[PDB]
Amino acid sequence: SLSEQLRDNYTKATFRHMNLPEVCSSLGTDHLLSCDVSIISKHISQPVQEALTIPEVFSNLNSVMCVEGETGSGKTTFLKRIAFLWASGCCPLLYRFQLVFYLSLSSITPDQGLANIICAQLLGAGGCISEVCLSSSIQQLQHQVLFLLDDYSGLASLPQALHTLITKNYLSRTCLLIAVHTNRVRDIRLYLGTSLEIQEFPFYNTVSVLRKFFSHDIICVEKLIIYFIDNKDLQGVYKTPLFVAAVCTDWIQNASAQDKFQDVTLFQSYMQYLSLKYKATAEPLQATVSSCGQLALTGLFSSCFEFNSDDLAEAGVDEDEKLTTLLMSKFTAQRLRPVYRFLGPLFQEFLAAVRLTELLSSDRQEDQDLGLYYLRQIDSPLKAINSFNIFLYYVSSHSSS
Amino acid sequence: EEDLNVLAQNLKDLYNSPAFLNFYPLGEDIDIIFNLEKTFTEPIMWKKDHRHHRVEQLTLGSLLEALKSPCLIEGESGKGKSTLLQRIAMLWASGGCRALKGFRLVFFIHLRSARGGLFETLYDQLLNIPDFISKPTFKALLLKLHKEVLFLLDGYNEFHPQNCPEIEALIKENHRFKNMVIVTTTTECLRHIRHVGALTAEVGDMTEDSAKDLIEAVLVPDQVERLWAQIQESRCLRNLMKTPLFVVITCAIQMGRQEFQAHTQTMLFQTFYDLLIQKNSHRYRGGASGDFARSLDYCGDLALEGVFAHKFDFEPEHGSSMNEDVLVTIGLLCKYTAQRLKPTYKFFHKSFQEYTAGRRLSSLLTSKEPEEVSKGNSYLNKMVSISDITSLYGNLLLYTCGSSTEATRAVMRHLAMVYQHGSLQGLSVTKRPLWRQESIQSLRNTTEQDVLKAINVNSFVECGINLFSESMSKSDLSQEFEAFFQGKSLYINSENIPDYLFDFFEYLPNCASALDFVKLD
Amino acid sequence: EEDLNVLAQNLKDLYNSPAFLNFYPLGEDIDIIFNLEKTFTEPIMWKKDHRHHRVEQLTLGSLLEALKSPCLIEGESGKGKSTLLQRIAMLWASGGCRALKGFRLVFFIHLRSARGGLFETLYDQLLNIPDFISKPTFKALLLKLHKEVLFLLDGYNEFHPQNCPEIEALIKENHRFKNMVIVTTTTECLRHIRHVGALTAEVGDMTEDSAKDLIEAVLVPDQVERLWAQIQESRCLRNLMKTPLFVVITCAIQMGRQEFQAHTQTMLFQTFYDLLIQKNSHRYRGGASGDFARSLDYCGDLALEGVFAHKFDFEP
Repeated sequence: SLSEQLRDNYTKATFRHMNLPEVCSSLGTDHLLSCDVSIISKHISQPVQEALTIPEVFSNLNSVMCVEGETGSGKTTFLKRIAFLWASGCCPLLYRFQLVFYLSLSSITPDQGLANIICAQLLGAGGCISEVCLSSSIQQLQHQVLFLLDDYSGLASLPQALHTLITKNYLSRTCLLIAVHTNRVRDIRLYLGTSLEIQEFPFYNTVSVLRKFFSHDIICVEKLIIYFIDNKDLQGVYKTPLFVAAVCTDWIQNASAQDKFQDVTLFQSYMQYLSLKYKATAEPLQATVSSCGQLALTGLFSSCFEFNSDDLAEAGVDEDEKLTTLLMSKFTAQRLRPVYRFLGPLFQEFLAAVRLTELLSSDRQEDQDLGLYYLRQIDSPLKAINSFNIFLYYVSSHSSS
Repeated sequence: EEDLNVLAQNLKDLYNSPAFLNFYPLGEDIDIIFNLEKTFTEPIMWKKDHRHHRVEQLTLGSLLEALKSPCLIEGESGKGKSTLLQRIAMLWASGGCRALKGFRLVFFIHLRSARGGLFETLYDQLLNIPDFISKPTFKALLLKLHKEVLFLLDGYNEFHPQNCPEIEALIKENHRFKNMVIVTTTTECLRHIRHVGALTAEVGDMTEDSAKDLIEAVLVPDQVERLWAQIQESRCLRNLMKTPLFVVITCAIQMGRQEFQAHTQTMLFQTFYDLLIQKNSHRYRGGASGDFARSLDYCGDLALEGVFAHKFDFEPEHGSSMNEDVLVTIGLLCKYTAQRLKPTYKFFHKSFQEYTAGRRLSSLLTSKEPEEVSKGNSYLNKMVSISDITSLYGNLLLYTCGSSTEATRAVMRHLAMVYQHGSLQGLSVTKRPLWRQESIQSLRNTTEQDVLKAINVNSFVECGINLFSESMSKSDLSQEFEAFFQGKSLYINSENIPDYLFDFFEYLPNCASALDFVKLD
Repeated sequence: EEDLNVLAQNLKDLYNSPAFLNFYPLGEDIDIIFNLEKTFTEPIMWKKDHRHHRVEQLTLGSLLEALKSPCLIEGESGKGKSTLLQRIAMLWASGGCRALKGFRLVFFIHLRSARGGLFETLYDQLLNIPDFISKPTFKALLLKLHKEVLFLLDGYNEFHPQNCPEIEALIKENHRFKNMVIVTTTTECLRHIRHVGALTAEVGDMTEDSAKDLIEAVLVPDQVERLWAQIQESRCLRNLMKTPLFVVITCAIQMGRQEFQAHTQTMLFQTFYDLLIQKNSHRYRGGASGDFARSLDYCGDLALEGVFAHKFDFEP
């Protein structure tokens, strides 16, 4: 009867809601009204194993598993996807999965188990059934229990039954999922069989979202697809499919792109969303913008892209601000000194354009001597057409003069 | 029996855990691949004796077939034989051998972190013991079964008997237990246990085909193929394949996307050295009483005083072995409290000690103290015979120049002046491509010893170009190397030419402008 | 009897332990081979008398055939006759002799480290005594059996009676026990016990053929052959073969890989001298009251005043 109560509760209809139409707030879901991504399934001893799909996750399920992506975006969309479409039952293994458990651990470290967070962020966890007797209901029907665990990266050993469940994952013969970023895959790696990577397919996903949500205006969609072969590296900038809401506000909330559709308006609007999302003062949020801007100055300085993690004199401290901001990350497996990676290698040049207007219309002590310094390191006119076309066309935004 | 059936059932099925099957093969700091399915190969072993003789080359299964409790297993430093022991318990959870199938109780503990009572320490890493299985039921059950009981005990290098005297009693006083126990440790405190136990065996080296299985197991075949081409060039590196840890580091640096072939071998010794500094930074708390760099200076002075005076065994007097046992406690060299009056202290590899004197030598050329730099020039003053530099000091100054750019210039100042040949009658050529020995070759010069002088000078130039190639100071000291090989010849066999000659004409062709000749085969 | 059957069964089968069969023949400091299967030879013995006369050259089995409790066995310095006693208890665990087979209780203790009560001191090195076998069951059992009871007592050179007065009572007052007891010690404090006990015998020298068995037992035949060629040159070294400890050191130095033939005989006396300094550095705490080198100077002055004035007995 506990399984009947929780089965009746986990089919929640208002559970569908996502801020992917944040201020646009279009009347629609994100599965029947939005497309999907795929799985880069990677083995632990470095073969890139397969690229499975979402029912292919269901075929050979993993008893404990980690995925990488973007929080707020696809990973929690994948977990709430599993629960909300688990309230549907169409796949020929569905309706026979027993107890999923959605959990985001970025808020809490509440040194207490199931009744704390099921009674806290959800309805309740039962009082006649004890919290360990609820854990006994876990550990008496283990074989079909599915977990949707999120963000060990903001978690320590402080929750008791949680962290002792994760460190003793045999003692519940269950399926465990977790959605930690690529900064802290190493703490999950002791308890992994395979790694899963979320990756956008910007061949079709961006034109599916901008198709379905913007059938109101389709001539600029013609501008988009003709722009896809005038600029054949359009896949080289569309690197996260659920942070295209800045593009969504840059069609319905900023109609200027309808007559000005090239790249710098688009990811200028993405950068403006990065100012709007996590709206704050001149903290090292802003010095993470400028300091990763001079990480981008080191990026195009000696044409180094996958970094060395030696010279953190540019940005350095409070890595939670730079990965939470998500302008960079680091390497997963062993290196001698591990290697930083970007969401987009050419997007880094737009970060250096933000660095260039920061080094163009600000304090004139030595800052514009740094922008003047690298701006004089690029002093050849035949390089100027192509390199100054792309990079200085990224500079063609930000009109401060 | 139902207690043993349920609990032993969940322990038979418990030992396929991914944490039980995977760890970090360089300690705890770096995210590194391990897999008992893949990383495990078959290492060689040796059945020991009272004479410490390598009697029978034991494999894993042959060690299982030759069971003598207490099973004493010892080996080298930094091995991590929990690969072996967790392979044993894992194949016990998977049906490995019939002799493994005959067991019922198989345990395994880190002695480096074991604490509390035996019921509690086994409860510290199982946690699945209800109140219904009591501690007299536990220990009286272990003494009750008495034959199918088996323990895997590892980590005596950091075991402390005050954490659990019951485990130390299980080691020593087996007569009050008489259960099947297996102890695995190094030679750091092997003298404390050895006389008690019956079985004694060592883990030997690693074969090049099992190393081939390990390299081909965990990496893309391009890095395996060209890294393996670096393996099948250097004979010294083929001597270095007698331990898995170098193989882990070579499968660690080249792991990535590109041929990182700048790591010739001197960066491999630097990565191994500083990587053991990383693993043993605060594992053994480094230098607990007296700091860490002092003991580093002690190890380097053992390398200089050893190698320069041609000493490679190390038996200091009793009482003065403090920093000796500090450095063995870290894991620099192997101590030996074996069948010898005063205990033996030596490095696991001779040319590795030569690397220790190399980086020690460049380190004493590094600082601004004139006494250590000019004293390093006095270490250079132990080389006046150029043939003995090729026979002994070749890998030393090779590692010294390859380790840093600063020591290279002092090697230029000293070896630019030294010209005296030295021994040639006791240093005739052992192997040569000069397989034709005519009398017309004796009619060129009747003095064969002058031809041996030409072999001494040409092999000295081989040490010079190999020195500059391993140095990788690719475009800096061009006037000095050009002023070096003037008045020097060059013998080249055209039938075997490696690519560092291409690097030689590539980087500094003015040195080839300043040569004398090439006798070309 | 079931208590004696189970406990005495596990003690009959307990005494083949590798720690019970192997030790360090030069004390505790150096990893040195011992094996009762191999290192044990047959030493010579002498049945003593009130005139201290070497009456009958007793072997081991002939000493077993001539049982007189309390069996007093004495010998030379640094011998380590736990080879002999653990050979006796080991062959009792292996079926050595019929007279050994007639026993039921065989014990052995280091008197140099024995402490606590007798039930507790025997519990200190057995640890397999449950609560069901009580201490009046223990001692009343030992006095109860009264004929098949046998003790091997060794290490009186460092015995202290305040550690256990019951063991010293087992030595002296045998009439309140009347169990078969064997005491083995040196002549350091033999005067304290000798008048009480009945049997007295000494361990004599070592024969050159048993020494040949010991050298040929534990070493490669090259070192045995050429070291034995050094033995069959010096007649003085053939006088030095009358003790096993020199034979241990000669089978220790040449043990290795090479003919270490620089150790002619003066390095042998230096190795024996400084090796006894090593073994008796803090075994007897060296010089406890007054330092060690002062007593070294005293021994050397006894040697100079003795040898230079041609004096070789020493009765101050």
